[PDB]
Amino acid sequence: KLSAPLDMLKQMNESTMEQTKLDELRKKMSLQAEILNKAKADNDMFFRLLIELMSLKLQGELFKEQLSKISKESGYDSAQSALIQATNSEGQSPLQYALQKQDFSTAKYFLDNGAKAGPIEKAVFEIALDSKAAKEFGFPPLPPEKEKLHPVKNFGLVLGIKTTSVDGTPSQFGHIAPTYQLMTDSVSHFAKSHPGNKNFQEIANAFQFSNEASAFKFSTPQRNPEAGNDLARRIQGGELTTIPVSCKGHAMGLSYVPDGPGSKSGYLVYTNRGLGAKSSEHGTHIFRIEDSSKITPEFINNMTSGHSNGASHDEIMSQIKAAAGNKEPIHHIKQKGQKNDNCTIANSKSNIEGILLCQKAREVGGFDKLTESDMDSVKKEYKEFTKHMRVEKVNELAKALKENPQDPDLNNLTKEYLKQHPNADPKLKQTLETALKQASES
Repeated sequence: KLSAPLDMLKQMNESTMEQTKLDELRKKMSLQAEILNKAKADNDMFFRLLIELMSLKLQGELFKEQLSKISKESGYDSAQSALIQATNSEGQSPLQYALQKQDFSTAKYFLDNGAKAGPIEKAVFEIALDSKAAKEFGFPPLPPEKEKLHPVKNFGLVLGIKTTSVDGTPSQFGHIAPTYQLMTDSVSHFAKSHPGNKNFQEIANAFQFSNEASAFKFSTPQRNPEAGNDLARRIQGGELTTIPVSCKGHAMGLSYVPDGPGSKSGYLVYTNRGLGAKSSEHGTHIFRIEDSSKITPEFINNMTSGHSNGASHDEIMSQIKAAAGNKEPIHHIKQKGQKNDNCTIANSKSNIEGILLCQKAREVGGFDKLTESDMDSVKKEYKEFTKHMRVEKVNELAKALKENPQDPDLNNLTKEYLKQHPNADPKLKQTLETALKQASES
């Protein structure tokens, strides 16, 4: 019956390349482009035409003909030339784009036309494999081996290290379940080492509640209807509640901060530092919620299952705006842009700075009444948290590297950290350099 899925997996594996090989291929085709000395290709035009083409939902053969025309119209010799070289402003190749959108028919046509699967394409594919669209295409469930967080992602996502494991696994894209668990542990560990910090007792309690009630497996919540009933009830009772939120191939940040226990008003804190947000809006947005009853079980079920149910960014975003009465946010926290990552750590963690802001606003009686020193206090506690999380992960990395001094991944993670964070606290650098020295010991 479903041999198309088997065929696509075969193709994806035949077309696999290491990143450096794929970069060579691309660079060599750039040299050939310069020999011909024809006009420069227009990637933005290609993707515009590509996205229009995909929405027509054409059958394979017509699709492939149209794909040839728009490649040429965009300045490429062929569909294959465009497929191997074009990237959009998010840095996605066409194949990455089709997989991120869970458009497996288009992804397979791209493969038929010679598109290559580097480590990033394969990671985005594995994420897209855990979705209703993947099941309906005939794919099986992911093997349970892939449930564990790869060490290159555990350290890579927390510490911000871009690298690839020796086995091909990039540090960038992660499933929701193990990354939400890692956030829940990081927040809880901080809360426990700082019992006088009342804010973080609330935050740890909220993550623990949502982490358990959502019961993600890979990137699909496992008790969809009930979980949203639980979270909505917690919000209705006026308790700080986090809301795991995703769309196709992307995770955002979302939480509800109550005015007080049993209150009906509070704030909805939304974070997106990456795909789908304009660079000017990268960061965290705080909406005033006058009546929490608009944060319904259905809304929350839609938020948590956004990726598995194939919701688009605009569908999720519009529901978030609806729950806030389509009013504009009252505050924006600008936060560093991210690209080529589904932000399972980035958006969840940066959302906490918005939670802390709202906790301060609550206690001084409103956003009206925040002073400059209040908001510098907020930023100071947020940075105290992210410092704690960073220091523990560097110590964990040094420890791991000394107990397995010959592992290529631990060594390369350690080296790449120092290379990519030159301005790192000297105590962090010291800890990792001494670990690297120790490792070179046979």
